[PDB]
Amino acid sequence: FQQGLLATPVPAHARHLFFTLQSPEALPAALDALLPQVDGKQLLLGVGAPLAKALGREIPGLRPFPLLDAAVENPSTQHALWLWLRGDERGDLLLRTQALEQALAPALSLADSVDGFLHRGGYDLTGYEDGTENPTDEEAVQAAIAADGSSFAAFQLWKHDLQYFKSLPQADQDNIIGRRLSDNEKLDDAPASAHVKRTAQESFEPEAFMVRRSVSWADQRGAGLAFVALGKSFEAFEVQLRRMSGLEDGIIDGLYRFSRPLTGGYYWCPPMSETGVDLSPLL
Amino acid sequence: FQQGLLATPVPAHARHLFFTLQSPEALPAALDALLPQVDGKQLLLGVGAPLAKALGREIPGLRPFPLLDAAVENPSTQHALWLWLRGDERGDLLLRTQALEQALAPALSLADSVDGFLHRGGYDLTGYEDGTENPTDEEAVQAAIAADGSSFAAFQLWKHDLQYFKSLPQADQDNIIGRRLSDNEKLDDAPASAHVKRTAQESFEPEAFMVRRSVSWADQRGAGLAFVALGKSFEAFEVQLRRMSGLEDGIIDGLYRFSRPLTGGYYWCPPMSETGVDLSPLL
Amino acid sequence: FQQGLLATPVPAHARHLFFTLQSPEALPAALDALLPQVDGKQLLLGVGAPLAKALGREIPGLRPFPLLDAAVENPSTQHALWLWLRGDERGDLLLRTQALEQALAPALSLADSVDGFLHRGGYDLTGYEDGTENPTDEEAVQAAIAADGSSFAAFQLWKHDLQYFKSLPQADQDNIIGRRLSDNEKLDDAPASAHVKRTAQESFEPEAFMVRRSVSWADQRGAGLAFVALGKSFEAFEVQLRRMSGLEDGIIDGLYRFSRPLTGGYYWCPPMSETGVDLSPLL
Amino acid sequence: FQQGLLATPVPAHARHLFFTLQSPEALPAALDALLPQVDGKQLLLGVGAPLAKALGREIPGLRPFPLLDAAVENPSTQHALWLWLRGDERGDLLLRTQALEQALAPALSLADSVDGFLHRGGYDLTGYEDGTENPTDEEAVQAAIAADGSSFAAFQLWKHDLQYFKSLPQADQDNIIGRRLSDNEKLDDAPASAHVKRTAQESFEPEAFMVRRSVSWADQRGAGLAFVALGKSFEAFEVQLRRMSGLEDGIIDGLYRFSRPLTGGYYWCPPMSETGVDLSPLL
Ligand code: HEM
Ligand code: HEM
Ligand code: HEM
Ligand code: HEM
Repeated sequence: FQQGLLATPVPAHARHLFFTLQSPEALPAALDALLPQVDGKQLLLGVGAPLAKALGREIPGLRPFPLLDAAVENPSTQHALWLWLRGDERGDLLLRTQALEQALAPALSLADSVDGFLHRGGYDLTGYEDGTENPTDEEAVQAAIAADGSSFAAFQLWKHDLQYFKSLPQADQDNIIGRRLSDNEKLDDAPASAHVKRTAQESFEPEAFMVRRSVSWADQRGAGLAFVALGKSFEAFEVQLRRMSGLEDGIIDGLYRFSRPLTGGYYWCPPMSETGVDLSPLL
Repeated sequence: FQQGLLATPVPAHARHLFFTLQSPEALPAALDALLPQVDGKQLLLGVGAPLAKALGREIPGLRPFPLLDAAVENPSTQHALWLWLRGDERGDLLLRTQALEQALAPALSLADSVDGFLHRGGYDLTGYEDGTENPTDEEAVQAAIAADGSSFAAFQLWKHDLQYFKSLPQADQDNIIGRRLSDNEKLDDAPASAHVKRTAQESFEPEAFMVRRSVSWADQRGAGLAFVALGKSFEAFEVQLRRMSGLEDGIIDGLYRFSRPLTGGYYWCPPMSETGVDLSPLL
Repeated sequence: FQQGLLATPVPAHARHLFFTLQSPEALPAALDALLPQVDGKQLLLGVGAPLAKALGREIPGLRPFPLLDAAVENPSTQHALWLWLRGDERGDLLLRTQALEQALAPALSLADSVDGFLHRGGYDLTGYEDGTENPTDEEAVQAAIAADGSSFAAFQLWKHDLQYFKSLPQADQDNIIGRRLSDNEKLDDAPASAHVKRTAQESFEPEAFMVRRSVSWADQRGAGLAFVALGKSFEAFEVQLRRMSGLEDGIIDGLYRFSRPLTGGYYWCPPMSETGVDLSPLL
Repeated sequence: FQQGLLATPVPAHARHLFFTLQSPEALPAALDALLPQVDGKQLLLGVGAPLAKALGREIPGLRPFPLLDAAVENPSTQHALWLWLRGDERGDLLLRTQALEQALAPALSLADSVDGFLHRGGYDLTGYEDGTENPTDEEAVQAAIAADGSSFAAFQLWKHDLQYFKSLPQADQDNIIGRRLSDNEKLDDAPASAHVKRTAQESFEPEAFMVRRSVSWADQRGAGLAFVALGKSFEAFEVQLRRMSGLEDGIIDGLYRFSRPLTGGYYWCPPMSETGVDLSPLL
């Protein structure tokens, strides 16, 4: 089985941590201290491509975050290790992060972190509902979980310009998203650049279905959406990001008019075994 | 012809600005206010790959910062426009940044900025001399300036861990860089991982000579080196970075033990016409 | 008559906003848009001493945060207006801050804000339960609410050093607080510097009882406690603060070993009428 | 005998450090590492009132930064120790800051830091010349240095609103400062609220002369003026600050329209001996 990547009572808070491998000499000491804490429910783990190449192994399906030569900027800030903390107590995530940061401190240094929260029941700070057309029970498992229970997650930290977006007329805001804010109805007559029209999961030659487990965030860098896209492989995420960037037809997604990603990373989520997390292909 | 990006009377302070193209409709209005201010001496301009693709043009040799599938992390955060301010008055550069930011307001939003300074007469906060094996005048013009007067500049914001690096014995510090700090003399018996052994400009299939116009920086993100590599094209910088990343010999550069890059970008510096900067291949 | 300063089921999140009066000419336009939003439950209001001086009025019992010439540092950063936002959704409070800053735009500018949350059910990030010896029910109206529904609130933003505190032995942590962490029982044999020994509400003349409604916080300034002390006037808070600073017996509270306040302010919470909040003593 | 607080060629860069006394037991070991480095030229020393109270000593003339019950906000953020770094190399001050906090670490913790610079030859970021009517030559020693080598310095970190100030008509800007920007001539017909009208050194009951050694600053907190007022006592600064706040006549200084202080502190600068700094009244 995988990790608790699909539990439908999604916690009110999240904490994403990203680590750089600085000293591979003390890496075994850090992993022996880390793996017994990964239960897949409150602490989830993803392995990056630099961590695979550092250990000489190559996990099937894993590769760095792609480089898209487009008119919009999708930065590739690939890290070695990704920790995903989920809980209802915002203080509990903070206290463990200080424990985890000290736990891996010889081998891994903290490169970036995001204090996430679930706005209302699941919304982006812009007011639009996030997760409407997300698949549900078992439809998630076909889309997000691989044959062996591993999953492949794409991470992007999007920074919103909430002041500029909320200053536009509602009719123009709706043409940017592709759905009406008042009742969450798809705008059939929206421009081709509308977000829902760009990412229509049924509008690809494989039904590029993914599971989105994003949360909202806010700190000194501003505020936006911590986008997390799970897939049985990275192709569902990548073909959509290429269409959003105008690399398929020349039409760029409307989200880039008010929001831009600061971070980009691909991570392999190993399966959950009976002794713990299954990092056997990597050790 | 060329810009004054090589004048060895180097100013004491620098400011690097990076912009994202958010509304291409107002782009001509922004270019009209910017180009008359770019004299190549106190204000330099660099065009990014997304800016060319946004205009449907194709500059030969221009492409985004590469994506290296290596054991160390070299991020690619390519932006549309790069502005390089150089001056002796740190406050003057600050006031000009707010002026530039308002003049490009609707079309380009400020994505990243770096407050740089020339440490001592040219050293890295670690104390080592920076620019020792840099080519000099006339010897530079063939190595750093392209055939048509334009240059291809690579930018990386490196973040030092001065506390850890300066906590190591003086012998280990010298083996990481490859030179003795006391007199800046190459250690021929250093390990193959030494930075100077990795970056020996004569040990490539062309003598990959570049011009390094780097400055030190310090703000809330920490402190380090704002690396700037000029070249007649990007091959010199790329073959160097691949060897440092262990993509050529499997030996990783020792810089990654204490320093890591946060950003990465390729930029095309257009030649100076006599109207000003020559953006003819872009119109 | 009072605001909802005493409701026991404390919401999971809070936001404290502090404003400086920049343009008193636009104050009438700002107050008419702000006062109908103060219900005392989800938005609470406190008036600072500078706001009284700006209107030439004199509120009985109101004054700036005191100046303690002590061996410890208690800052006095008194502001004009204090807005206290309470809610269960961390995202809603953030969006209302952007709404509140604009409605008060020309007259009042944001001087400081705090993103607060109730750790567990009411605990300090150090793990100790906060609010054990708070008064119960009507005893809080006797101690925190003045004659006319109004209250006098003291605000301090304390910054913890959780790394240092958690490294001490458990008995040293217990001797600093004055309670044992394992069962939350008072250490009668604790040193005179233990926090509970310093602020024992019955050990003063007269009995300095207050109601504390503090929440935990964490951002780029660190993490700590947003201390809020409610009293029928400021004498209870001040006499306790003076004993903690050693101005009564020479013994400094043990909290200053790992925590220090960053801000300090006295505010007058006006009574709640059936038309709204009563600013008649201020017009 | 005095420190170099009056040298006319003021260095291009400054760095102000402020420390909180956390463990007074390790204070001797910290002072033993600090006093041999205080030469009064590149590293200057100011002692705060809390440091005197912690040692049970009492310096004549020293007291905490006052608390002014006015309509404007002047914070009192007194600290135990003030270190003033001056130099022409911005990077040298950065490295000494890490070295200093390392040496004073167990006893004193860093409470605040400012990265200052001298804009032009002595201007405020608004463009007005700063330091015109500072006394010169022999007149500074009678105004800034007491009967012994000691001076008494007041520090305030003012945060400017450069965007708002430069949007005002030039005559409104001139009426706020009280001097014309075109030639730096006093406007005798300016309103009584003009800054130069409030602080006219010869319009007090003694000719309240002080020596101002302020620099400009700019970081994440914004930008403004790091105000440093030197006097043989705090009486010159205090009576002026009280007039600017409208506590003497009711007229508030025009600086508060666009600028506000973030910090406030009084510091005693000990006399300089030929063995070091003389802290004998402190032992
Ligand atoms: C700031 C960034 C983003 C925001 C605010 C955002 C928000 C939304 C919203 C409001 C919807 C409509 C409601 C729903 O169907 O869930 C939606 C749909 C969707 N989004 Fe985005 N999203 C963002 C980034 C992305 C990215 C980077 C991708 C993929 C690379 C993506 C993929 C999708 C998909 C597949 C749908 C399904 C809609 C459908 O098929 O009907 N989103 N998003
Ligand atoms: C933390 C980042 C860096 C530090 C601290 C650093 C510092 C140094 C130092 C001290 C030297 C020896 C003296 C000198 O040439 O100035 C050197 C050599 C050199 N470095 Fe770097 N550098 C950094 C990044 C880079 C990168 C990323 C590249 C190329 C991709 C580069 C290219 C070179 C070259 C071409 C030399 C020539 C040395 C020779 O040919 O003997 N530098 N570096
Ligand atoms: C970082 C700052 C502070 C922390 C972490 C803290 C924490 C605590 C804790 C854990 C207790 C024991 C449990 C309880 O009675 O709630 C306590 C007691 C108390 N504290 Fe604090 N406190 C802080 C600041 C203050 C300040 C500044 C004051 C007053 C000026 C204060 C007033 C009190 C009072 C009145 C009690 C009553 C305890 C008794 O009567 O037994 N607290 N505090
Ligand atoms: C953001 C804060 C401040 C700014 C931008 C500022 C700027 C100026 C300027 C441009 C002048 C005219 C030329 C000069 O004397 O330098 C001046 C005059 C003066 N300033 Fe300020 N000042 C500030 C704060 C203060 C404060 C708080 C005090 C005293 C408590 C003070 C003391 C004085 C005095 C005594 C003069 C007399 C000059 C004369 O009589 O010719 N300054 N100020």
